[PDB]
Order: sequence, then C-alpha cells, then structure tokens
Amino acid sequence: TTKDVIQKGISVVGDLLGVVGFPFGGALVSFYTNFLNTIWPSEDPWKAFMEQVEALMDQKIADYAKNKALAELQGLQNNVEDYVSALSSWQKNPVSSRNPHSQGRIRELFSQAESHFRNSMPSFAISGYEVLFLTTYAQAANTHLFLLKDAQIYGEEWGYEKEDIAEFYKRQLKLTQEYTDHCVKWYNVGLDKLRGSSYESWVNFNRYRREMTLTVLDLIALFPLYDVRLYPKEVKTELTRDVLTDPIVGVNNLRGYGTTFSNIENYIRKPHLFDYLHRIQFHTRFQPGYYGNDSFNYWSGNYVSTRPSIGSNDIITSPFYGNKSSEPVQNLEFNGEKVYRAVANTNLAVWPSAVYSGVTKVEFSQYNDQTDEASTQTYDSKRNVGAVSWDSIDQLPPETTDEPLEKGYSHQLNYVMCFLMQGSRGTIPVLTWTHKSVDFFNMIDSKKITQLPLVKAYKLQSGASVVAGPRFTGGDIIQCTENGSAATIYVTPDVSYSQKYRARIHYASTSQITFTLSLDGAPFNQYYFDKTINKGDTLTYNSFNLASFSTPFELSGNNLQIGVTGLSAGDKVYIDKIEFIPVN
Repeated sequence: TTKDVIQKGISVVGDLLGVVGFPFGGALVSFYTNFLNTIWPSEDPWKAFMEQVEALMDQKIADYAKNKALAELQGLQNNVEDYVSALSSWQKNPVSSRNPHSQGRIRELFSQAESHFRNSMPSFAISGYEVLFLTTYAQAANTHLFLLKDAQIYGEEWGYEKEDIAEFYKRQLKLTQEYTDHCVKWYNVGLDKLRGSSYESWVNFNRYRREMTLTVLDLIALFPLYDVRLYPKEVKTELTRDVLTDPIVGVNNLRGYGTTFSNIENYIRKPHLFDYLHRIQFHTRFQPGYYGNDSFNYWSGNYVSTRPSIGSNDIITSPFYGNKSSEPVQNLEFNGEKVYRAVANTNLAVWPSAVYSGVTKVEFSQYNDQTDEASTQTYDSKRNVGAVSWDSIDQLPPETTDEPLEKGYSHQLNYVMCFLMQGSRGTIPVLTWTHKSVDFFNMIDSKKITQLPLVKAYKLQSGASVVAGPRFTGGDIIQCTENGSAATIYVTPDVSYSQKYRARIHYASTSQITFTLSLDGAPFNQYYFDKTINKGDTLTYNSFNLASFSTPFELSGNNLQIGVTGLSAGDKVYIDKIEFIPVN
C-alpha cells in the first residue's frame, strides 16, 4: 500500500537531482511540467500524503485542520500553475518581446505565489498535528524554496529592483534553515513515538523511518543546492543513506515469535564507510511437515561480503547470521552487477499446535552498466517453494515508469542479514538498500560543481569514525577527535588536461581549525577555518559551515587526504562533504 505517494516522493527527488544548482532554462521548464503533473495536479496527492502518515502513526488529523490545509493547497496550486505558464512563455520568447508590461505580469505572478506560500505554511504545522502534516509540509516547503531561487536567476530580466532580489535571497536563507530544522525535529518526535519492544513495533518503526526518508529526508537534503549564488553551475551530488525494506515473512501474525525490537535494531548495520554488495552465501534448512507431504526447505542463515569504495580492493566479510546450513550451501556473486530488484517466495507448514514459515526462493534482478545488460540470479531452497509474497518494487518503486526497470530503478541491494525468531521457530531476512545516485568512481566533473561525501572514503585514520548523520545531509558524517590525518578518498578526474579547481568544505567544529589537503601523500592546500559550534551542542542546520580554500589546484593524483589540526582535548570536528569547483 501507499506505493503511489512513495513513487511520487522518489520521482521528485530523482528529477530534482537533475536541476540542482544553477540549471539551464530548458531543463528548469521541463522539470516544472513534470512537477506540476506529479505533485501539483489536484488535491489527490495532498490527501494521500496526509493519509500516509496517519497510517504510519495510527492517528488522524482533525477534520477542520485537514480541510483548511486542503483549501490552502487548492489556492497554492493555481499560483504555481499561473506562474509556470508565464515562466514557460518567458524562456521560449525572444529577448525582443520583453517589454515593461510583460515583465510586470511575471513579477506579480511570482510575488503572489511566494507570498501565498509564507502565509499558508503555518496551516501544515498546527499544534498537535506536526508529525501527521510532515510529508505535506515537506512537499510545500520544497516548492516554496524551489520557487524562491527563480528570483536570483530571472530577477533582473523581469525588471525587479536590486532591493527586491536581495529581500528574496535573505528570505530564502532563513527559510532553508527553518524548514530543514522543522522537518528533522518532528521526524525524530515521530520516530521515538514508535519505539517498542515487539517485533511488530520494529516493523512499524522501520516503515516510518524508511517512508519518511524517501518523502521527507531525501528532499530536505537538496534545499541548500537551490542557492544559485553559492552554486552558480549545475551540481553533481548523491544520497548515501541506507534504507531497510520490510522483513520477509511468510505469515501476517507471528503469534509472539517475532524477533524482539532490540534484537533487530541493535544488530542492523551501524554508521559505516560506503560499500557495495559483493557476495552472498545462502544457508538452507529442512522444515518437516507434520504429514511429510507438506515439508519445505528454507533460507536459514547467511554470510555477506561487500567491497569498499573505489581505492581499496580488500573485501569485507560479515559474521555469520542465523542458522548453519543442513543443506548444500548456495553462493551468488555480484562483482560489477547492480541488484535493482528482489522478489521472494515464502511457504508455511501448519502443525497441530504450531506454524512454521520461511523464505524458500529469492530472484535477484541485476544490471551490468559496463556490458549494458540485465539478467537474474536466484536462490532456490529446492523443496516446496510455494508462491511469491514479497517484491522490493512495492517498497522501493522506480524513479521513472517511463524507462525499463534496469534503467529507471531508484535503489540497489547493499546488505542482507538473517535474524532468528524466538523459540527456534525460523528465520527472518532483512535487506538494506542504497540510492542509485551513488557514483562508484567518485568522478570529478569538469563542467559542474562536484559534491563528494566523506563516507565515500576508503580509509579512515587517527581515530576518525563514521557517525550518524544529523538527518539533513542525505547520509552519515565523519567525526574527528584527534589532530592528524582523518580520511583518504580516491578521486577520478573526468578529463585528461590540466583543469584547475577550487575546493570547498562542509563541516562543523568546536574550535578554529586547520584543514590540510594532500594528493598521493603530498600537501597542496592548507587553510584556516572558523569554529561553528560549542562543545556538547547538538547538530542543527546552522551548526555547519561551507568554506573555500584560497588557492586553486590540479588533480595530479587520485588519493585525496584531508587532515585536521588545532584541536584541543575535548574538541570535535564533523566533516560532511568536500566540493570541487571547476576554475580557469
């Protein structure tokens, strides 16, 4: 269920990934048309976003609050549509038909929409309904900010006063912070409200966490890239966060046997450097049926192997998960394959006073971007397979239903982990996924501003570690507690010639610090950076600073090392991303 809103959520983020930073006019208009068809066609999507959280929370919005929200939204739709048609005409029409009279038409259309947004926002955040309005607020907030940046692109062409464009920009800055912070605060409120002790508690908890990531968290991660002044070129970026699909189970009610909340949540993958699915070792066991004829084999346990980020080749192999095989082991290898789908079969045996159920078959859809070919790999228990009951596509829809799945998919398989039920009753598999936007090669684009998340590093040092992200950066971050090296990340230059770059860093620090950059062990850039937080502060939007290094440089190597100094006992530095700006 709710796949509709999930698809819309996924698609918008996927489309925005193409118009982030300073977009070219044609691209901006194209975006806007899909945007209007997806998010702003009628009241249906908005109604579905409210129902979505109501379902996750098992609570309802007071009818009056629901109706007012929908009323505001009808009005905002007209404002957006009227605006887009005018913008579309403006781009299309030559720099001749631009008379003072048409300029005033577009200026007032724009002023109306922007103003209507600021006025309406509070309606999506009424006291007591903050969490339930989250996806609605997130989508409305996004529209407001995306709309705002247009004033910095076309402001002068439209004949706006210098004062007007500037007023819009300050307003954009303030709202980027507020909207981001509002979303994280209420996101967390909702998350804590769902923490329980039962297996059923964890499924709900995790479903909320995944759905809020796809519709809210992924979106707010893009907000900063709408600043066309800081990002005067197109931006190459990616989302590095993990999402866990619902557990694969044969029965709807496990009658108390489900793995406890703590035995799941405390054991899922913790903040780690980015990696990719390399190999899976399937363990099978025999489940006897009370009458023999109803027996079946099932997936009892597993081993998983991942390969690190580019720059390192040593394979990481997981501890054993679940139960050892009673049957012959099955191994599937994925080196250079992207698993974009997983479809599973389950089966059950009804005993006089017990029910036994397990995953009997798993078909993986893979795509090889090198040899531009899709294919499948499957796990088969070999005995009494039953029927398909679980499809990843229901939880992780494609970015586009236009192209074939091997092209339009939104996520790939990263991890597999088997949990044991209570009372030796069976196995529960849990799958972890990563976003499609992740570039394996860590490629530095010669025409765009490239954002490199630090989690893409292949080596941490001097006691640097991966820490849970503040929920608004699209992934995790690096924590530095000691003076010295911190991370080594492998970089792939896209051009052969001596292209020069400027580097920018997105960080948070308890003290004034010095960042040093080295290529293949040789220092090339060193600079001074401001303190952004006090010891013990929690990380919100304003905790981070984006600062440039003075001198330009060439990519005369691949191994980028970031070093930190100037820390005192108790000081902490958090690194989110390193950016590259193509310069002449």
